Amino acid sequence: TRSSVLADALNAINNAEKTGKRQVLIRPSSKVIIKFLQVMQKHGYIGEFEYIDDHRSGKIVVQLNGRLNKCGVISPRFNVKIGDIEKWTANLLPARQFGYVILTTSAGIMDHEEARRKHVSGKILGFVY
Amino acid sequence: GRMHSAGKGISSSAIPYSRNAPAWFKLSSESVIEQIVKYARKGLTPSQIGVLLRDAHGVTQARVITGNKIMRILKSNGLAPEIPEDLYYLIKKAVSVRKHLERNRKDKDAKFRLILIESRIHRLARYYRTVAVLPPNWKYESATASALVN
Amino acid sequence: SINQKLALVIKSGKYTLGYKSTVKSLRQGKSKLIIIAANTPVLRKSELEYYAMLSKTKVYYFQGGNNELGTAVGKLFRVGVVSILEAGDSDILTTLA
Amino acid sequence: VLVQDLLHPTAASEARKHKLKTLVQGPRSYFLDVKCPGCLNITTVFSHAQTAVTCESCSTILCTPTGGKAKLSEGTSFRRK
Amino acid sequence: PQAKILSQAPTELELQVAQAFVELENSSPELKAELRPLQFKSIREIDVAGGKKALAIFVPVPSLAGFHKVQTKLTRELEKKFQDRHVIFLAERRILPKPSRTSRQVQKRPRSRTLTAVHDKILEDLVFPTEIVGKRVRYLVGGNKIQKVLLDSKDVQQIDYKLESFQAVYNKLTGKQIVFEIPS
RNA sequence: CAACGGGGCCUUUC
Ligand SMILES: [Mg+2]
Ligand SMILES: [Mg+2]
Repeated sequence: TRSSVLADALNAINNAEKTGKRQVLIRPSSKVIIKFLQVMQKHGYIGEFEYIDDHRSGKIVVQLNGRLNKCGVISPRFNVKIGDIEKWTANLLPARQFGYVILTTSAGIMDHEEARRKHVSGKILGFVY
Repeated sequence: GRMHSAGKGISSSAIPYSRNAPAWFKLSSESVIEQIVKYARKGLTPSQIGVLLRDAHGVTQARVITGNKIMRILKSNGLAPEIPEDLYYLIKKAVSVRKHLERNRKDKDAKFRLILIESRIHRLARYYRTVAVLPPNWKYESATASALVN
Repeated sequence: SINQKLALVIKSGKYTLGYKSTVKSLRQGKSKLIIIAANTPVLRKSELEYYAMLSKTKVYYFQGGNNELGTAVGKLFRVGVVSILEAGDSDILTTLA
Repeated sequence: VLVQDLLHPTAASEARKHKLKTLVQGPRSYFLDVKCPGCLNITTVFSHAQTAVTCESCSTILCTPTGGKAKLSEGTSFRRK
Repeated sequence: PQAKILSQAPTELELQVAQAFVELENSSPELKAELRPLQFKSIREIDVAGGKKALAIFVPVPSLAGFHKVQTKLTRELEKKFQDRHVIFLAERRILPKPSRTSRQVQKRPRSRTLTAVHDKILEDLVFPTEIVGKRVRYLVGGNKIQKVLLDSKDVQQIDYKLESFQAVYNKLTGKQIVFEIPS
């Protein structure tokens, strides 16, 4: 069964991006999906995304701009400390200058840079670069 | 899907986006509730009540017209069955299979199907006992299954 | 089906179970239908049919034995014959034959 | 392809698609007012009716259930609600 | 008048609305049993970019189906009584804040009292005569969201000229940008 | 003065 709708959405985005599509449909478009997409869009890896409101969990159409190499979830959502953020970024990101390890923290879903400049930690959610 | 099969069928109802009664629907919610109670008194399960409502009348969904589900209306009116309808039908099918198996006793396919049906009954009864729809000591016993479906 | 109609009668209407109460209801004339099990002894069956002929009461012959008739009326004991006094909200008395 | 409006598909494509696979899923069934040979009501009948719907004030069969859409007894006037 | 319809402390603007309700019920013995129970509370005036203003009339939610079934007729008369005004009827729905982790427990905060539910019902009340046939949410690259409401093309000729007024009223009430579209 | 982070008030809400 569906266990991680965020994983399904990020997999769909990755497949569309690597096949060259400028847009992608993801279902069922949870709040975590929306916040992850908002972080990605803030850092410029995706364009506009629209939430289609069926009276089910909903859908999302994302516009891809060709700047995304890979977005993916880290399952399970490992508990990450302030000192473990560095290890996670070293393991997941291609360079120390760009790319983002996304965490869910009590201060919200944010990239590792925002997490470390707010001095917060939480559970790892995924990555984008 | 198909908990006890390899089928991947996706056939189901596609209920409308509109959550309000259709513009052409002119019957009252009180009249729909009265008809629901009449059907329940005539001995119809909530699914049969909804089928007759949608076929013979203009009520698309008793939830979108009366503001409540059919089983909820029946429980509020004091016509809630002793055990839930789907569990009742599962136990009825198990009784039928067990009777056919007593008569035949060479039907190994029926033995396998009976195992599947009773597993489904036990899972449903576990859920109902968890949500306290059934008593915590409620049990499906094959020797009294017919006595519990009637 | 017949078992569903009988279940509706047990749930809502009035009934008696057993030969003695069935015959008493027949003789008082407050019986609208008597259902006789398949395995009823033929002498008892004939006596019930004669009482029904005298009281102008309908007779239905249940295809099962007393075990099956007791199950159909929802009891844990054998019932050889059922008498319907009031149908309640049940279509058993009109949708027969 | 590689660029298309998933948010604004053509009505032809949406009608072609399966009822659950549209952008927002919804039923393709409908309701019908069937005029009885009598009067006092025009009976509302589901398109894919599973019940052989009878007249409210008569005893005639309006529709017969089938695999999909029900039949309509071959004498009937019906309007699609 | 100002006692059977006011329902709150007096405000000068409610006087005209109460008088235009009582006179319309006086002038209609075929409609003299509908407006009698129909009271309301404080009306809010909302600016509109087109120089006009909108009157949001609040009824918390008793007999809002009555206001609905008689609304397609008296809305236009309340518009005629004084022009440059778009009249809309809204239910006054309580919002209970989502409880915090350390907050004292209260009783379960019904789903109708959530901020999302009351805003969706606000949209329905705003476009009452026309059913909402879809909703979309554009998440702009800048970071803000715009909610698009797709309306039924049937009977849209009674609200279509006040769509901008609807947008202004919703922005004033919720603070979220809304845009209407009729799918043709 | 720009960014980055904090706190308090309304906005139907402490
Ligand atoms: Mg499937
Ligand atoms: Mg399995």
